[PDB]
Amino acid sequence: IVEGSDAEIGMSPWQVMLFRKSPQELLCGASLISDRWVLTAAHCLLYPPWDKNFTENDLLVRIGKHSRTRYERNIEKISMLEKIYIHPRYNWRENLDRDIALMKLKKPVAFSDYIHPVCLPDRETAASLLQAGYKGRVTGWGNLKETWGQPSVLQVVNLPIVERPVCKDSTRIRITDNMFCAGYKPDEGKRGDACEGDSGGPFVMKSPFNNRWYQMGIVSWGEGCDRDGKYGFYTHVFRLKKWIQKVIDQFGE
Amino acid sequence: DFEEIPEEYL
Amino acid sequence: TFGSGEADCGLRPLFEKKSLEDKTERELLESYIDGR
Ligand SMILES: NCCCCNNC(=O)[C@@H]1CCCN1C(=O)OCc1ccccc1
Ligand SMILES: *[C@@H]1O[C@H](CO)[C@@H](O)[C@H](O)C1NC(C)=O
Repeated sequence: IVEGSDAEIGMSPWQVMLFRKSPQELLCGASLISDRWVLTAAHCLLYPPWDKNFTENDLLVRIGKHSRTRYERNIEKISMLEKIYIHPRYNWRENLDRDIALMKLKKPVAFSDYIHPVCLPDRETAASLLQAGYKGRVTGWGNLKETWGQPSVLQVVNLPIVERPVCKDSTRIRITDNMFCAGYKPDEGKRGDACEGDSGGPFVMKSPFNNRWYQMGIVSWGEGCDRDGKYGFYTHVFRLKKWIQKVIDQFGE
Repeated sequence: DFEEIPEEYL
Repeated sequence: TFGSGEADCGLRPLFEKKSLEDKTERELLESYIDGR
């Protein structure tokens, strides 16, 4: 996260860290949607152009973290993956369309002060909140700069949703309905963005109707970090809810 | 840069 | 786990559950053209 700030303790208790077993490295962000399911970006696991194709056994999921590098004794929980599911129509060849993936944990994790699931949006919640100008929140342990450092602790930044036309005019990539962009305009004199290591993380919003936190997006792609005239693109969680239900019902929950 | 995690996990 | 997400979903133990606010949540709420 570029231009963010240190998160408070327990501020994003659904935040998950995707961790490479060996070498030991932070792969990506992710989110806890129930006691046994993690939500992330498909590109975190599979990306042929870079020779990226992770498997269940390659990774570890770390939950309830604050500190990026420390092993948080008696606080954090580490889990093993039982199965990975990528959207059947994820488009890695062209534009990262449907950049979404589910991970079923080997065993259910127990909730605590630092570990708690986020809600998935309903049609009406999506309808009400997903509007240009409304702000959402991104979190993660990714880089602080496009070409610096690395944070010590989880970072946080709040960003506004942008109008589809502005989104489209900012890039040469073909934008789908399964995506949305967010960030400040160069004009706005307020910055911030996701960056390397933040991929897969949550873009969340708080309902003013019921006071709950909803995940509306997944950190997907962007051209550089915090560039003027550029925005961040996120996977549109709601548009894909059906696929999520399906998978969860047909295989566990 | 990562601190060693517990072996039970690897 | 699903629609609306969970049951206890989206209510933080250290915040909503104790009626405490985080340092920047107001900003979000204010953009929705002022929260609940
Ligand atoms: N603000 C930074 C956000 C970081 C998101 N990470 N995802 C990524 O890196 C994904 C995976 C593969 C390409 N991709 C991505 O962000 O691509 C770089 C790019 C995109 C369009 C045109 C030129 C260059
Ligand atoms: C990732 O690796 C798999 C098995 O562990 C595959 O069977 C699969 O085809 C894959 N991705 C390809 C290369 O795109």
